[PDB]
Amino acid sequence: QKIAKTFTVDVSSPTENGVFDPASYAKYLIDHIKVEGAVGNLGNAVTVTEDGTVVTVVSTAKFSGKYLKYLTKKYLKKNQLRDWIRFVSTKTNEYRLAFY
Amino acid sequence: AREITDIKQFLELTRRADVKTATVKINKKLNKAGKPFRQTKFKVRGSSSLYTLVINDAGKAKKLIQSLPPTLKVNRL
Amino acid sequence: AAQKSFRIKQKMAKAKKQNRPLPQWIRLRTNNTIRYNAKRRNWRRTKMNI
Amino acid sequence: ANLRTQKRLAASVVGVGKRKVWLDPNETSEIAQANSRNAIRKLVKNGTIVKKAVTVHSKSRTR
RNA sequence: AUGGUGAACUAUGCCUGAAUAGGGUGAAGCCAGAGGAAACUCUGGUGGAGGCUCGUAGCGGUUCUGACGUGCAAAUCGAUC
RNA sequence: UUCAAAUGAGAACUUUGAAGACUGAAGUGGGGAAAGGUUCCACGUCAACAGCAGUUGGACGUGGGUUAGUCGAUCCUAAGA
RNA sequence: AUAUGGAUUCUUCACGGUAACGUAACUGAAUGUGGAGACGUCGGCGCGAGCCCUGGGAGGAGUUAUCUUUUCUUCUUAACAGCUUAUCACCCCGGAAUUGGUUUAUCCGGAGAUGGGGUCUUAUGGCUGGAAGAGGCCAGCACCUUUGCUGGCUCCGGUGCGCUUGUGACGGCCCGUGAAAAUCCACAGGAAGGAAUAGUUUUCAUGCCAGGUCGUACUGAUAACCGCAGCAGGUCUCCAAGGUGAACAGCCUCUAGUUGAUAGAAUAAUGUAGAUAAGGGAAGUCGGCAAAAUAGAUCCGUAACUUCGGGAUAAGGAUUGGCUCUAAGGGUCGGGUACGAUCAACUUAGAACUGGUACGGACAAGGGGAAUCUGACUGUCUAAUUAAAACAUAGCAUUGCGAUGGUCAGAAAGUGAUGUUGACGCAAU
Ligand SMILES: [Mg+2]
Repeated sequence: QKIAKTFTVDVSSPTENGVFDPASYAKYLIDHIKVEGAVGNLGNAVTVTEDGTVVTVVSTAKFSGKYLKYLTKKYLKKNQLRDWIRFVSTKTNEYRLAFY
Repeated sequence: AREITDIKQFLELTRRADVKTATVKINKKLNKAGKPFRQTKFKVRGSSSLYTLVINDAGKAKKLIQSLPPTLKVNRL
Repeated sequence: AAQKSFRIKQKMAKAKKQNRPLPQWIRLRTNNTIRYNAKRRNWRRTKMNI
Repeated sequence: ANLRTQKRLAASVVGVGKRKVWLDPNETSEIAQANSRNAIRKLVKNGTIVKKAVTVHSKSRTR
């Protein structure tokens, strides 16, 4: 009914090399997460908290990891970080960014 | 390829003088969404059939490990 | 055919043994005239009719 | 070189058709030595024989 | 003329198998309704019959008297059927 | 059909990659029956054959390969002999 | 071959249920009876399986100037075993008209309906064992390396005139009524053998040993078969994705497989194949041969004649896109002994608006009418020049024959076909 799921993104690795901005990544998610098909309709249903090494999303509305991958891959292409960063899931809802 | 429910018959069957090997298998199952448990299967190799006794209680399962005769070749995996 | 009688496969083994050229040293024999194998058979040229 | 046998085994090893198997052109010499299925399995693991991406048939216009 | 060999093609019988979209039409049987001097007649459903029909696969082979006609082929190829 | 690389004395035709296409599931796909008989696979190899070519091949030389109480036959009978 | 456990007996060879019947077994010789083996085709209807479609979630890949909670892809569960699961069928109670029950399809009930309660077939389905340890999809860490190792996830649903296939209960059809045996089981019958300090059952369970011989590779066909060949021919069969669409049509795509047929340069005549033409519209020609036109679907309308079934899609008209809407057509849960909620199919009809009057927009797809000759029709034949007015056919009619027979076969026979036949037949026209 009102159960909340927590999605964590480990952005620790690419932030030291200077090619990634963790603060902007949380900002990007806020504006573009669609909740019943609307941007900005995140009326406390979802919440993106960023602390410099990990970005967490807590949602009671519809949300899935395959959506979060879609938005993250949207951002890296937008900023030309593709073929340099991969969105990878280490385990369930424990996604991580790989630089290699 | 058979199931037996009573622990009494397993201890009788494991000394059937045609039994040479038996296996202990560990399975992580989910009864309720609140908590997982450990489900262990005790199998015994008979000349014509494989009897699998399924035990769900972890405490009762441990009591059955040392209950087997020492002459039995027990496989744990 | 795949399923076959023992007569057929036995007679094919005979025809498989016989399928290779002349031994080389035979033409080195004294008073030899056989220059090659005139009974060589291939599966694409002539059929065994067995 | 002649790598038809190597491509034939790779299709059977990876479980796809020959039209999908990709043989590395710059690593031709190594592939020519892969005469068994065990060798092809070694070459698939280390990226010398990548399987492929599948050709898509989208149902977005049908939906 | 004598003696043999052929039904691996083809003809017919018998035995045992196997194959044959999607449409049109809408027979008996059945249900309800309507008009009714009765008698009886009419209407709408249902149903899914026929060596029926349009038309695939299949089986065939009408016309172009088309292609080819020292061919792909000692009978094939395309269209139409 | 095209571009490039590899091999070779030699590449329109072999291999690999890339691109462009086709068969379009009653297929140019995957299995069999009859028939064939080793055509299967590897290695070497191009005098002859693949009506151009050839380094390639169902070619040539040399070898390897078919594992059943349960799949068949083996048993019954049919029309028949 | 064989022992133990189990089962049974002093009421010698089992009990329980009113019953249909049940169980772990639960003596049964000769002989006899019954069943399975064991059977057509079509039509529609119910159920199952695989596939197809689709939602959430956990992974991977693609696009990302813009948009896309997005496109593609993995999420599987065998033979065998236990428990349960069934339309049909049957048993007990009870006694029916104000007849009722009921199928898509109209059959059943005083020879026992409706109803209430039970028994059974286990096709099939579900759960569990097999079995996640397998397979699938990913992540991380080393390496000449024979190479690896370690982790996770592999979950939960929905829908249907869908496709293919299996199965069930029915119906239609027949002057057609749609094999045989080996083998397997059951029943009736009472031979014989048996119990007490002890007997009996190997249709219960478990335990032991063996299973010979020949085949097995490959192609199965515009290159492995047959056609003088690596031949545009011929050759029996199984599985069958998405879209458009009535459609295993035609066209495009996915899986899989090919990219094979001597090439290069120019674009003369004449060819083969494909096409278009002003005005006329068969004047061409033996002859409209060839080509053109018509063509899907919805609505309207449809003559002569007729064996009343047809003719008929007769002839002849209109419409057809896109977009925004409107209306109708269902399931399951909710009441002291009218309606509301939720969920899910494409089906039809109607209305505005919109466009270079277009819209079965490619593909796909009847030209029609009035007559005469002839064959009634469907069907069959001259493989390779004739598909027809020929042959067949039903129907009609005739002829022979009652078995020491008719018709016919055979060198002959203690020989045969019809004949497993019998005039409602067989034979010949
Ligand atoms: Mg009156």
